[PDB]
Amino acid sequence: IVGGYTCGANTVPYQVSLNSGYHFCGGSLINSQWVVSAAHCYKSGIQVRLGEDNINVVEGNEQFISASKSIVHPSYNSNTLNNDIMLIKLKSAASLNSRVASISLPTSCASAGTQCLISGWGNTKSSGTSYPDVLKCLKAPILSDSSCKSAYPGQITSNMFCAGYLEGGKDSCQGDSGGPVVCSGKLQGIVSWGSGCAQKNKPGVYTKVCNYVSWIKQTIASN
Ligand SMILES: N=C(N)Nc1ccc(O)c(/C=N/CC/N=C/c2cc(NC(=N)N)ccc2O)c1
Ligand SMILES: [Ca+2]
Ligand SMILES: [Cu+2]
Repeated sequence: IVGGYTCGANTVPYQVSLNSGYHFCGGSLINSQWVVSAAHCYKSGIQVRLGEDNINVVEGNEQFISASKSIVHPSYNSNTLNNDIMLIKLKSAASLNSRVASISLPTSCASAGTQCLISGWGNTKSSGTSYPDVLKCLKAPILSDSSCKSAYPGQITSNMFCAGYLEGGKDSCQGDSGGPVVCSGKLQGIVSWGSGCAQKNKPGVYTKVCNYVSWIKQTIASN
């Protein structure tokens, strides 16, 4: 997260860190046994880490649970990143409490202008590199589809939306990948892609979660 702020320990209870010996992606807990992330975050041997703030220090509220199965969206295209969403099932159900909680799925899509909360342990520099140990937060508005498409001609599909600032300076970045974009207590987006970080006229692009609720629910009900 570039140009954001320190969230505060466990203030984003649904935020998870996907670990394969090191943090490599964010994720969102949607129930005691499932996590939603980006398909481009796929890899084997994933351990889901819940209740995390400083990912390099055991602070007392963590729950480390290995993933038993990963399900990449049936239509995920790694070249265009269309349908950049993946479900991860935990080998054991997480113990839900005030610091480890699930985030609700949307009942309807959000609109341009809606203020949302984006979070993650990704790079904090627009130029250069610096990874934080504690969770970072950024409040940002969803941008109109027209402005998004104008920012990225020929690349924005109906399963994507832009959020952030066209002026730059505040955006998601490498490491935040797969993380949440929550608006009014609902998971509306997943950190998917962009061009560089916090660059002018290059806002972050996110997977439009509302288009996948049917698939998520049906998949969870049978796995
Ligand atoms: N675990 C692997 N080895 N795979 C892996 C997993 C996740 C990964 O992301 C990558 C690799 N990522 C390359 C860089 N992605 C930047 C990026 C930018 C933004 N936003 C922006 N405002 N530009 C959002 C998301 C992003 O990923 C490789
Ligand atoms: Ca920790
Ligand atoms: Cu990436």
